[PDB]
Amino acid sequence: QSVLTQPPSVSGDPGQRVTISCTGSSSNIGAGYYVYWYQQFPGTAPKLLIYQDNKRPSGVSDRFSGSKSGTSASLTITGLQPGDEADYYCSAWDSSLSAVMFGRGTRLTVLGQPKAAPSVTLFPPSSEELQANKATLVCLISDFYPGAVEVAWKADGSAVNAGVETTKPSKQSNNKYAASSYLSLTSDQWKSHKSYSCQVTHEGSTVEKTVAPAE
Amino acid sequence: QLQLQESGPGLVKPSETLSLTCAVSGGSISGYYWSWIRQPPGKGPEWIGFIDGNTVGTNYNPSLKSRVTLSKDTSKNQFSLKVSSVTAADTAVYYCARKPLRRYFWFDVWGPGVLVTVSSASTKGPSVFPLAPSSRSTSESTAALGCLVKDYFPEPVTVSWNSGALTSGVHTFPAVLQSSGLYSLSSVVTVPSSSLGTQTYICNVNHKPSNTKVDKRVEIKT
Amino acid sequence: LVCQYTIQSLIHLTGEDPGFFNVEIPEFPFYPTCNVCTADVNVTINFDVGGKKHQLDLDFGQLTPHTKAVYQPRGAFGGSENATNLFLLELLGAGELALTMRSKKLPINVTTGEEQQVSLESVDVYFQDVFGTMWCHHAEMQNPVYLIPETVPYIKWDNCNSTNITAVVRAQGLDVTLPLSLPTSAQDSNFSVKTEMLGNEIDIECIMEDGEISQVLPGDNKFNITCSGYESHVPSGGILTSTSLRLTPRPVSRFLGNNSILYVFYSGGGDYCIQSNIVFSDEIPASQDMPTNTTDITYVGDNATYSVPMVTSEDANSPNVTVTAFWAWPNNTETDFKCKWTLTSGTPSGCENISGAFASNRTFDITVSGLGTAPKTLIITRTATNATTTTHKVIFSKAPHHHH
Ligand SMILES: *[C@@H]1O[C@H](CO)[C@@H](O)[C@H](O)[C@H]1NC(C)=O
Ligand SMILES: *[C@@H]1O[C@H](CO)[C@@H](O)[C@H](O)[C@H]1NC(C)=O
Ligand SMILES: *[C@@H]1O[C@H](CO)[C@@H](O)[C@H](O)[C@H]1NC(C)=O
Ligand SMILES: *[C@@H]1O[C@H](CO)[C@@H](O)[C@H](O)[C@H]1NC(C)=O
Ligand SMILES: *[C@@H]1O[C@H](CO)[C@@H](O)[C@H](O)[C@H]1NC(C)=O
Ligand SMILES: *[C@@H]1O[C@H](CO)[C@@H](O)[C@H](O)[C@H]1NC(C)=O
Ligand SMILES: *[C@@H]1O[C@H](CO)[C@@H](O)[C@H](O)[C@H]1NC(C)=O
Ligand SMILES: *[C@@H]1O[C@H](CO)[C@@H](O)[C@H](O)[C@H]1NC(C)=O
Ligand SMILES: [Zn+2]
Repeated sequence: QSVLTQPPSVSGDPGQRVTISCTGSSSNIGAGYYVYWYQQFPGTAPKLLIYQDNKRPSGVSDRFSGSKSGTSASLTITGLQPGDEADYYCSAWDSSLSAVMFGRGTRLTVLGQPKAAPSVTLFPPSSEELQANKATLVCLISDFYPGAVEVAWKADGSAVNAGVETTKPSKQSNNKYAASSYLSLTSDQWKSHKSYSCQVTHEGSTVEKTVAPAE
Repeated sequence: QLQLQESGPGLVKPSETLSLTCAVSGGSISGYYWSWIRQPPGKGPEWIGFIDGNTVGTNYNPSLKSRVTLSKDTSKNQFSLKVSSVTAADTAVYYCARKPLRRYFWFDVWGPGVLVTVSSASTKGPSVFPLAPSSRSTSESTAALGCLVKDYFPEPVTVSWNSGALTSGVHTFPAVLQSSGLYSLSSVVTVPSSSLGTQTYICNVNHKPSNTKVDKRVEIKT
Repeated sequence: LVCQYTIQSLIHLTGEDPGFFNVEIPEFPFYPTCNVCTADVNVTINFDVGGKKHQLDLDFGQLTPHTKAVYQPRGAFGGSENATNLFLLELLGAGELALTMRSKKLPINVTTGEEQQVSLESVDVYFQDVFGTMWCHHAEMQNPVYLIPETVPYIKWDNCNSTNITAVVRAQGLDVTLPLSLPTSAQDSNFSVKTEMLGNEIDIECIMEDGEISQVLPGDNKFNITCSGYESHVPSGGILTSTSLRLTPRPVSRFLGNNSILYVFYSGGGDYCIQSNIVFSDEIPASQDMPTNTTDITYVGDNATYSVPMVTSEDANSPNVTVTAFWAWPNNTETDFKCKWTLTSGTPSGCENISGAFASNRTFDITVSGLGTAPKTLIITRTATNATTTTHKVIFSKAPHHHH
């Protein structure tokens, strides 16, 4: 899997312009073969952004443009908007490999977007799961612009480190991130303790939600 | 409005033969060229090869020429793919895409893509459970109900709510990779409590690799 | 203009550009039975860069048809990063030559760098022979090209069937014969074939003018083929015979390079493809000498006389008329090519024991008196403005007596 050299990520102020560089060799891009750019939002097929070095498909915005001079290409985004946060891949054919090459990829991040506190919802184990002698608590965190969150689980105010499974943050459609946490126990563990809590720490501040088997 | 739809198994054992099919609607196979691109999670796309829409002509990535075969059916308006001796390096999302021009190599229209996982582990149907709101107790103004999809090994899982009717307030979260090697997912939709006791709420979970498809009713426990 | 006789031609592109541009010049005189005749050939290609003129001047030097058939320009003055390597002057035989330019690459030296765009307007070919007459050909492009600089990827259809048989192409004309691997019976017919020649950054596509025959004849059923590119005057076609398929695509160009592949796609959902390697022969397919008619004039006395009629019936009462004559198999270029006449020109200086004058109706009468006892051949060439050039092989043979 030979790759074209791309920066892993680039940052940019809103409304400004940023540059993404795709670097190849004399075999692929230095030979004059065409360069192609694809935009990929998470969980979706890549979308053809720039074709034929600098041409623009019907629909792509004029803020996108391309360049190829030298042994490296470049994609330019002007009037940077929050919705442009995505994965950008370059593509070029290699004569020494007889195949189409793709780049490492670049993550576009918009600087200075407004922050957002996380919304936390904690669910007790369902009755159905309880009758199967199992109990899992579901902590769901959403709508927090700073991606990183710390999740802690408490049982009667005691830190539990058993059966804790939490996701990494994932971009939503609002550019805010989402995550979820799970605590897996048995029916006895659920009934033994008086209450269980989910603690979500975000930008210094923390939010706590609790449930009790008595309810 | 030409659209491409990939189909095929989501789990394949090592050394077996992966096989997919791409269905093209709104357009014709003839007059264009058709290619397959795969993308493992966390990495970039990798080109496999393309097939002429009017001839038998095939071109393959030399790194995969030994194990990959491309075929087309002009009738049924579809073209297929086959990969032999699949390994853990072959697990990826597989995209079928149109190559409009033969001289140049770009792909304007892609399909949504289908994930195929290669592992000796077993697929596992999920246990779906209703997430009922303790918030429904205490009469808070808006309530959150959801469905818990737990303990499935192959990644691809799809959840909807009342099918097409409910599309507002529904947030489906990415799944977890539990240390056991099985995956757990949740999907919650926030709803006003005024219409909670009158409108019926059911989630539709689809796990194609394990053939399960369950519609679970969510209600308030008392 | 330095030219004393020019004729023009129109060149239009059929299909998409295959990656090279081809133009054929048939009328330049290649004198027969002359192993020592040479020619000075320059080429000027006229472009438009931004609606502003730009000329590229190329010299191929001296042509030696008896020894060399493929030529590259010695120098380029319009200029390019490398203009000489993108041009080829090839002799096709029978006095015909073809000039080839690689499109998809810039041969022009001056670029703002804002005008990657460039269009070919016309081509001027200059041809000076042993007699010193300047022949010219003007090739106007029916539609301006607007060529785009690119590097097309070279792909290989690595699923076709390799054939031991090899396709040879001579004087730009490919010829190959393949057997038939077709399951359907001849009566079924509905047989279609498509050919593709790939290699060295240029692709050629050929197809049926009339589409599938749909009728197979045990006897050969012929079919015309059109190939993407500037089509040659030589008709290009093929034939499938019930039992084999033979193909002759005409625009095949040396710029494909060695080891290039010819792919043959055929059908009649069952489809098939046969690939075959192509090689460019370096030998001329036939004599480069222009076609010459032979006439027998008998003389019972040392004086002898031949009449050169008006040339090819065209341009009667022409402004320019040129008649040339020389002896068969000359050995010295500095003395054997002095016998040249024009309407204004008088008796040539170095012409020995040959005399000529333009009688009314331009019947040029040549008195070849001076020879005896030896059957000798005089090569007479006559031309006029907008009048194709003819060359006569006149054999003078002694006759014993008058009135036979
Ligand atoms: C006629 O001959 C002269 C040279 O003597 C040449 O310049 C001219 O182009 C020729 N064509 C005409 C005008 O007939
Ligand atoms: C070709 O160009 C060279 C250089 O200008 C010149 O010396 C030569 O006489 C030209 N020959 C022709 C064919 O006009
Ligand atoms: C390019 O050639 C022209 C003459 O055809 C000359 O006037 C000009 O200075 C040259 N420029 C370059 C690129 O050297
Ligand atoms: C092929 O072209 C010739 C003219 O060159 C034409 O007379 C003939 O009808 C065409 N068709 C075939 C297949 O012979
Ligand atoms: C020749 O090529 C065609 C198309 O690739 C294929 O169907 C056929 O099997 C090959 N030769 C034979 C065995 O007929
Ligand atoms: C010259 O010979 C060719 C041979 O094909 C013939 O077609 C042509 O009519 C002849 N012309 C003269 C000048 O006799
Ligand atoms: C005029 O044509 C006749 C017939 O070809 C020819 O014999 C004669 O020599 C020509 N010129 C004249 C008027 O002498
Ligand atoms: C010769 O043909 C060309 C065609 O463009 C024309 O311009 C020219 O005037 C003609 N000259 C004669 C002598 O008929
Ligand atoms: Zn007699």
